[PDB]
Order: sequence, then C-alpha cells, then structure tokens
Amino acid sequence: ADFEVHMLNKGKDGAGVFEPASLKVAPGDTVTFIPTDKGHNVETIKGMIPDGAEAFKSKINENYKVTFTAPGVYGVKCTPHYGMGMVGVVQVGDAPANLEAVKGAKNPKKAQERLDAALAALGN
Ligand SMILES: [Cu+2]
Repeated sequence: ADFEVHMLNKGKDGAGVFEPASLKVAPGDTVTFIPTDKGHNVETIKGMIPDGAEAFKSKINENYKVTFTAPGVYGVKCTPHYGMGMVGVVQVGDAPANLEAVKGAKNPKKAQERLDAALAALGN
C-alpha cells in the first residue's frame, strides 16, 4: 500500500508539520512525502530507526518516496525544521520491538513533545 504525508507550514504549527504525523504501515508499504508547501524535506532521526533499516534523507522540496520494510518504529524529521518540532513517526508492523529504544532517543524539546504525542497516537 502507498500512503501520503504532506509537508506543510502555511497556517501550521512552528516552522511546519508533517500531516499525518503518525502512520501505521506494513512491510513493503511506501510513504510519499509531498512538498505541498515549500521549504521542507524528510530525514531519518538518528537513534530512531530499527536495525535492518537504512537511513534516508531527501532534498528540499523533493517529492520523495520511501519504502519501509524492517519492522519497528521510525522517527523522521524535516532537516531545517527539526529544532522547531517538524517531525513524525512511521510504525512498520505491530508490536514494534524497538519501541523502548525510540522512546528514549534524544531530540530537541519541540521535536520530543511531538514525537511523544505521535508515538501515543499509534496506540503505543
Ligand atoms: Cu520543514
């Protein structure tokens, strides 16, 4: 299955948001990160990627597809706007084994607040 995540800032919190900021997918599912507003990208949050998964980083304003295979929770950020809290979570599969590791990862305060909420919005 494919999903879409829009990268927005006009009329939105901070310097921008991912919408949805929390997604539950299956191995092999693809998420397209869409530059609906300009100025954004998507990148792996170091410390919030399962083993078995590669990191990624898109270009600013790139329409960017990521295929998620390894089970677990993935934290993602917008590179320039990470400090301002532009982050999201993608969960691959049920019962993510790396949940405790990712809950303990360090992030800027505004990012951490949104990640904590996003993890709880996946029913974790
Ligand atoms: Cu951004």
